[PDB]
This record gives sequence, C-alpha cells and structure tokens, in this order.
Amino acid sequence: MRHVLEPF
Amino acid sequence: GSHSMKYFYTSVSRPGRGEPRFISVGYVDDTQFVRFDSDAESPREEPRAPWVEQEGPEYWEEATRRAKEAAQTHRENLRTALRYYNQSEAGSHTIQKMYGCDLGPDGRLLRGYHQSAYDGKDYIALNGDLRSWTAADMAAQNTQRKWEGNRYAERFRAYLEGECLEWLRRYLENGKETLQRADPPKTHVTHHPVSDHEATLRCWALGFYPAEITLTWQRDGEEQTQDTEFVETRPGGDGTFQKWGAVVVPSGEEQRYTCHVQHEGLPEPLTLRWEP
Amino acid sequence: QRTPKIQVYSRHPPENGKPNFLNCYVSGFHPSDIEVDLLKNGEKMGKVEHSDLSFSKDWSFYLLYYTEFTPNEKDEYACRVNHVTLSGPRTVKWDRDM
Repeated sequence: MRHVLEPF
Repeated sequence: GSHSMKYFYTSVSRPGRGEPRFISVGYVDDTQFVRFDSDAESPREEPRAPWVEQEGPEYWEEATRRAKEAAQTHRENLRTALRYYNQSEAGSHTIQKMYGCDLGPDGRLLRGYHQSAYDGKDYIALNGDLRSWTAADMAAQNTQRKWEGNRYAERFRAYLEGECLEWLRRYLENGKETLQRADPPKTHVTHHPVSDHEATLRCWALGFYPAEITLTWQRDGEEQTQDTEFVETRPGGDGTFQKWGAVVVPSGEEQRYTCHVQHEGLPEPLTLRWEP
Repeated sequence: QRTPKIQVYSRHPPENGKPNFLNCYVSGFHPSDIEVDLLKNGEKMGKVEHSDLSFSKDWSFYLLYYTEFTPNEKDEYACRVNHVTLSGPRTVKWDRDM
C-alpha cells in the first residue's frame, strides 16, 4: 500500500 | 528474517508536450509487484507480480487513487520547484522520490526511508530518527520548514507503523514461495585467453535471489584488486539476478587463483577454481 | 547528467540452437530520457519490450530491454543506446563470454 504524499 | 517494502516515483516535466511523465514502482525486497504509468493507455495500478494479483477491486481502486494523487502532488512539486530555484517553464526537470519500511524479525519497524531528489541531486531526506528533515540546499529548506510546520513526519510515520508493515506482512504471506526464498547462485569459472601470455578468468554467479552478493578474486590466498573487473549486478529478466567477476592472469598461473562468492542463499561462502 | 552503463547478456548460459532470452541492461544514467534498441545483424529486432523505469540509491535510473533470441555461430546480436550525454548512438555487441 502506498503513502499519501505531500507537496513541497 | 529481513524484509522491506519501497516505493519509487519519477516525474519529468516536458515543456510543449503537455503533462509531465509520471512513473512509479512498488518493490517488496528485490521483487517489483505494482506499476503506474501516466502515459499508459489507461493509467492505473497494475500487478507486476503473480502473488498480488489476488487483491480485490478495492485494493486496485484505492491504489490507483493514491497513485494519481501522487502524480498531481508531483506536478505540483514541479511548479513549486520552478519557483524555488527561479527556473523557466521551458526547461525540463525531474523529481524523484523513494520511501519504504523495513520489517524486523520480531514483527516491528526496523527502519524507515523517505528521501526525495530534484534533477538527480538530493533535495530533502527524513533522518534515521524519523522525526527531523534534512535539506540538501537552500531551496529545500522551504520544504523542510513547511513539513516541520504541518507535522508531516508524524503522519508518514503513522503510515510506517501502520499500513506499511501490515501490507508488507500480507504481501510476504501471499508470496511466501517467491518472497521468502533464498535461491543460491549457480556458479562456474570460465577461461578466456587474451593473448599467448595472458588469459582472463571469469567467475559466474547466476539465477540468485536476492540481488545482494559479493564476488572476490584471490591469488595464493591473498585478495586481488589489480587487473580485475566486477560488473554491476544485473537482472535475468525472470526475477533472478546475475553477476560475474573477471581477472587477467599470466598463462600458467590459473590454478593459483580462486573465486569467492557470498550470498545468503548459500550455507557457507563458496571457493571456486578453474575446472577445465 | 550521467553517462549510462550498458550490459548486453543472456538470461541463461548461451548454447547454439537453444532458445534463450537476450537482455540489454542500461543503468547509472540521468535524466531518464533514453532510447534503447536490440539489434540482430545491424537491424532492429522484431519484438522488444522493457521494464518499468526505476532508480537506485544515487538516483541514477536503470532499465531493462529484453527479447527472445536463439544464439548461433553466424548471427551477431547487439544493443544500441541513444542518450543526451552520448555523442551519437553507442552500440555494444553481445559477447557470449560476457
């Protein structure tokens, strides 16, 4: 399962 | 024993050609199992391993959703990056991102990974303490501050201790035959005359898993680095790995050289000699 | 930018007349914009596919372009790679000893 990435 | 799950992300902006190319891959140890390509005819999380192909529609819907969301996040990071480094929109740029978790032998979180690079160079990486961030340059410090202000490390960590280990253990359980294996390398020594006074001894280790392995040459029992060539470990195309190490040897002294291979698939380190 | 590494080889130890898998493994390159072709006697091969783009620790990309082939004494296989860091296409012949 992937991780919810967050913007720079 | 020791297992790991990682996710890789690559986004490349292409001025004048539309949206950036987004390619992400999922790995359990050294075995890929998922895929997402923005330039696929129907972008979606695809199974690349036989053992994950048993996951229900939910898994694929959610996985696809998170993948696309990641893509959006990456385009966004591309623009924001253009702004940080004060760069033009007519130039191409690449954003890379790797994150994963290591499952300990006791079912605990051994170590975590979360690092992102911009244009082939380090951008920002989560430290081993899994609490602080390290920026590689000036522009990345903006991201560091923004992530310190919103407690990102806290959430990503909630992920590490949660879905990561859970789905990792699950994957390992579904693909025990191919994930919890330790296939030893089929090894052999070959001889290849360079001229009339010299000859190359090549040590072969084939079809081994995982990829981790060490090949070394010894002369009369002493390590040899001179006149030596070790190629990068390479995939066989069927899920296994290959690697060979060669040494240039004076004709008539071949029997004084020995090959040494270390791989967790072998009970003990192997010693090989040229067997004509 | 980084120059790609080229390793053309066979999945199993080559044996004349015996079905096998030809592989072209390109690594340590950046950016990921690259072209790879498998050649038989100088001409592009019929059915060439590649794995999904990925990278290693130093952020360098690695790709694998593979196809089914059956080696012999007469035929000559090779791998051609075009990249921005390369002055013209680089062609590495397949050596059954490598």
